[PDB]
Amino acid sequence: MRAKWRKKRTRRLKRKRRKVRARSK
Amino acid sequence: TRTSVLADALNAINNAEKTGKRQVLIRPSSKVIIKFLQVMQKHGYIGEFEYIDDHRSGKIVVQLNGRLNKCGVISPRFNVKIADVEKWTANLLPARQFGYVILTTSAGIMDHEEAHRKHVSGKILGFVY
Amino acid sequence: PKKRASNGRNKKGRGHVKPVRCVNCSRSVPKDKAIKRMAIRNIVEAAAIRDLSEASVYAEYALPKTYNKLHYCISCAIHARIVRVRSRTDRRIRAPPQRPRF
Amino acid sequence: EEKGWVPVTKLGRLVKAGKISSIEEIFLHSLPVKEFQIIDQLLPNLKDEVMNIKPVQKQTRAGQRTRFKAVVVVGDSNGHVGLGIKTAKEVAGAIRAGIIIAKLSVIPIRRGYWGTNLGQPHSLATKTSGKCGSVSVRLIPAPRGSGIVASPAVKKLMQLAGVEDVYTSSTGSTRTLENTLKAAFVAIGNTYGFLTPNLWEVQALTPSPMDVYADYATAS
Amino acid sequence: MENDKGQLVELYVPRKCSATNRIIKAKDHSSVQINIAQVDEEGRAIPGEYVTYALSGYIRARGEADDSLNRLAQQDGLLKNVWSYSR
Amino acid sequence: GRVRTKTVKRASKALIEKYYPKLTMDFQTNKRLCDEIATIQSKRLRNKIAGYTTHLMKRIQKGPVRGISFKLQEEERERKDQYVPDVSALDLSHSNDVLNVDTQTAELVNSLGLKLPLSVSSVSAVRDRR
Amino acid sequence: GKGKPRGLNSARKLRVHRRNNRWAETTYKKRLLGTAFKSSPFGGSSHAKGIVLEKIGIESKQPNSAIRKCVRVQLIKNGKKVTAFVPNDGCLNFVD
Amino acid sequence: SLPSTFDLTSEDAQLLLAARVHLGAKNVQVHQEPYVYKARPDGVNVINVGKTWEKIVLAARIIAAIPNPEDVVAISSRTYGQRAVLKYAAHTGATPIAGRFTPGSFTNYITRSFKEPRLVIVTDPRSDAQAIKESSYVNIPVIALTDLDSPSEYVDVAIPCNNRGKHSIGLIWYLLAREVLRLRGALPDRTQPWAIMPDLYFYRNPEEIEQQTAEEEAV
RNA sequence: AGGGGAUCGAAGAUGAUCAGAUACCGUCGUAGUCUUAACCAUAAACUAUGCCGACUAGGGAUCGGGUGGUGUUUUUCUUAUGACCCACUCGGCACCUUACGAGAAAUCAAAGUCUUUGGGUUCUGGGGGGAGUAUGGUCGCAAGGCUGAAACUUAAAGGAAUUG
Ligand SMILES: [Mg+2]
Ligand SMILES: [Mg+2]
Ligand SMILES: [Mg+2]
Ligand SMILES: [Mg+2]
Ligand SMILES: [Mg+2]
Ligand SMILES: [Mg+2]
Ligand SMILES: [Mg+2]
Ligand SMILES: [Mg+2]
Ligand SMILES: [Mg+2]
Ligand SMILES: [Mg+2]
Ligand SMILES: [Mg+2]
Ligand SMILES: [Mg+2]
Ligand SMILES: [Mg+2]
Ligand SMILES: [Mg+2]
Ligand SMILES: [Mg+2]
Ligand SMILES: [Mg+2]
Ligand SMILES: [Zn+2]
Repeated sequence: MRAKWRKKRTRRLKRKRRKVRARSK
Repeated sequence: TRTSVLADALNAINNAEKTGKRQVLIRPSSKVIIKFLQVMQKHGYIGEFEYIDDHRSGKIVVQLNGRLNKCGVISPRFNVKIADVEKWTANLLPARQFGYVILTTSAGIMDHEEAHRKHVSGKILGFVY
Repeated sequence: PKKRASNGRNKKGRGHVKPVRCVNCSRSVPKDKAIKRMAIRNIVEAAAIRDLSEASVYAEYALPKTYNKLHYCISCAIHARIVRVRSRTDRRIRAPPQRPRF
Repeated sequence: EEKGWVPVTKLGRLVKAGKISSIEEIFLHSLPVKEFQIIDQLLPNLKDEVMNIKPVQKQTRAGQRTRFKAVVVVGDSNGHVGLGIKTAKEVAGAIRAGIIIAKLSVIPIRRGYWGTNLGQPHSLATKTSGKCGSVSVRLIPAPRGSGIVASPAVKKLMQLAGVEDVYTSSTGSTRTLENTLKAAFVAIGNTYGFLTPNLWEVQALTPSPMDVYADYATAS
Repeated sequence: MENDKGQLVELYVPRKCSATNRIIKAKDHSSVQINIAQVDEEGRAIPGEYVTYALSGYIRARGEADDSLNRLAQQDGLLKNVWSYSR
Repeated sequence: GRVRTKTVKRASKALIEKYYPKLTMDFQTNKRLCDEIATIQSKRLRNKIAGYTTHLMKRIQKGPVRGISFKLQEEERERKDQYVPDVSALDLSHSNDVLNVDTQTAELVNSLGLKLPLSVSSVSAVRDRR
Repeated sequence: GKGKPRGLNSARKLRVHRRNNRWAETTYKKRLLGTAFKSSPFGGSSHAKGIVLEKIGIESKQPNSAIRKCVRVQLIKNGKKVTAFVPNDGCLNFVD
Repeated sequence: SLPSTFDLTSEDAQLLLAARVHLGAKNVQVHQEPYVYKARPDGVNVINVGKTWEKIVLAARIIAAIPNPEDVVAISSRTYGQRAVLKYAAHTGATPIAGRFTPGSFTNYITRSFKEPRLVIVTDPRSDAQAIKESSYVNIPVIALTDLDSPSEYVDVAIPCNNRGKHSIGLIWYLLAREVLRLRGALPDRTQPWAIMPDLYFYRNPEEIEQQTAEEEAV
């Protein structure tokens, strides 16, 4: 990927992880 | 700013010798620079140099001879015992036949050979050869 | 590797420059790196001056010229032959191409 | 080996005539050399030794051209060195041209004393540096009997030089043998190019050997 | 340089730049050995008699060889008021 | 298509350089000359030599050309070079016996301390658009 | 120049600077963090004893075509399971 | 030193000034030359003719030093002075190179144009830069007829004069010829004007040689 | 959040190409684009060149300032201006040639005065991935920012130029 896209995909994964964490808490 | 006046002086003399000049203008002058110049003059690496008063800070006009190849200041005036001076003269001076580590003792500013003969040692000023 | 010393942009001391739009692909490009051409032409071509001159009530009327500055994007201009690739040693020749009309 | 050697260049004519006695006056006046016969004649004992044969490969659209870089060093082990690098197609011609180039590129060195001069100099007269490419070699004087401390290539070059003892310090990628040899050669040739207080007396500029015997040259 | 006994053990004593007192290397292939023949009283050049100048390759490549040579000639009194020690 | 490749050019140049006085304008004469003063394997090659040498003859009779240098044309050079006007252009003769210069060079002459006829006249400091 | 402090009274900054930049070397970081103890299969140890669990023929890398016969072993010192190679031709059949 | 017979005569200074040697320098000036005298308000630096002539006599001594005349080679690629170079080399035993230099003639020893002269003279450094470089490569002095804008690399004796006017270069070549001939000894003494008059050195362009050919054939 | 609301326009609505096209092209079109307070603190925020000093090489120009010109026009009869021309100087964006030094070079008048290694100083990097990820802090309403690993894996990744 472009490093730009890798960063964006990682950001979306972080967003999903934070949503799951907020649901769990 | 201009931290070490002698560093400026020796940088100027080295640059001009490399360039090929026969005279340099050391812009700010100081007692320590004068003594450095006296040492090099006594040993012959310099020709006839002249001081100029300006009521603010002296200027120096040094007539070289091209015999000099490279001077240089050891800017942090390190402390050298009478034993470590051999290490310093091995590190800086090319060969033990010639070359002088100009250093300041309580007896005055003077090269390493005279300093050894007087059996004194102080802080290192620079190296000339 | 540095393709050009002047970066092919020609600012060197302004941080940022206002951008202007291409006239062919409507690209926003900085005005300095905008490879501009002044297109001074007549309203009629050389093949029509005769008919207009003979179909004119004014005998000595001289037809006026149309003026406009053209700001290209770089890609359109490399495509539209107005700007030409050069050999590496000939890149640095800044002077405009020598006038063929000598 | 038919050393017929029709001499072109004035120096060749002079040395064939015998008016040139030693390479001393050759190096005295920055006298250029273009014929290897001259250096062969003045110093008849140039030991040679090839140092490397590196195959290099250029590529055109059909196959690969394979040439050979021969790197050779020559000397007399008595204060004269010469480096020769040359590319060629066949090996024998490669080493031949390389040794010719080395003989042209011969250089005197300045063997000095580590301290308390006794008998004969063994090491260099001073610390020296030589940088080619990114390889920078430092030649620093050695006490008697310390040996030639260097990589095998530089060690063998110094052996052909004639120095008995010297310490070395290489920096960069000395891996590239050709660059290392060039750097060491430049450093060891620089030994003269350094004003030493024992070499301070102003000389009288003895007349050049070309001028005094210019009549002998220009064969007619 | 000099052996303990007192023999010139150094290989060869090289010349020096007559303008800058800098050493002239063996392969310093830009240096020049300028000769100036002496002249007698009535205006003839004495053969085989000449003053010498050795100009280093470096100064020649710099382009200041003319200035140094002119200065040397005036210091030797071969040129009359051509160089000014004050410029 | 007939371009007379390397060999005929070289041979012709060498022949003219070496044997100028004994080459003529006629083709067949030069053919026989090149036959006698050069060893040529095939007759066609010698014919081409003769042709281009005749071309060189015509060129040299028109005027001296580049590259070629025979001894006789050095005599034409001697004649043209040795010509000289009897009256110098410089020797204070033209422009009504006047050396027309400006003030600074007059000061130069006076400073050198020698007597020269001068005619001082200042030049306007104005610089035109050019 | 040489943008590290150089005055006499700058021993502190140079010392802390070197202590901080020493964390770049992999060997120094491994030594200080004790990675050879906490996480390495061997506790900073050259050898250790273990028990064979089963035998595996691992296929080689790209240019090499062969199977390298290894054995999975559970270490007896801590219990971590790890594969291990067996040298020479007729040796896997020698491993009971 | 040189005796007072080696001073500048009124005749020679008159000849120099008439040739407009003093008007050579252009608007641009390089710090390589202190030969300037004054800056004309029109914008022409004026060359100090005395120092010039002194450079000529120094150069004449330089050439007189070398015993073998063909070891002096006079080079010119500029049209304005190639004829003067030819004539100079004809008068002395120097060897002339006119126009194209055939680069590599000093270094490559196989070349048939190989010349290895102990001295070389160059009409113009800007034009004969290749000659300067190839003289540097094999340790040769160059007595270059510099201008006050000609660059001074590798030139040892720089004779300042005009190089934009053919009169100046022709006359300066003649002066150098006269002085080297006098110092050689064949000429008896340095008081009479030389038998060969200076304008025989000036450049002859094709239209002028055409006019003179017509005049000579007229009789 | 509040005021705007023309153009342009992410999302979308579509009309075509395409094997597929919720992409390139064409029509519309919300948020934004513009503002007022409050946040955010990231960009190839690039000259990919930290700052302050001294020295080293020539060339014109250009901008601002100051000097002189019996300078040129101007015109208010003329001074005085102003605008120009010439020379110099201080400071700035740069540019041109060159290396004598530098670099692995491409190139640099600083990236020089660095093995002949030291003018004063902050901040970074130590093979490539893993990864600017996990975790822990802290800032932020949120997006995210700052700080920031390791296990493991790999023999290269990469720079510059050369020939195809
Ligand atoms: Mg103080
Ligand atoms: Mg690219
Ligand atoms: Mg600014
Ligand atoms: Mg297998
Ligand atoms: Mg709103
Ligand atoms: Mg859409
Ligand atoms: Mg659709
Ligand atoms: Mg719309
Ligand atoms: Mg950032
Ligand atoms: Mg950055
Ligand atoms: Mg910054
Ligand atoms: Mg890593
Ligand atoms: Mg990463
Ligand atoms: Mg956290
Ligand atoms: Mg990259
Ligand atoms: Mg690449
Ligand atoms: Zn466009």
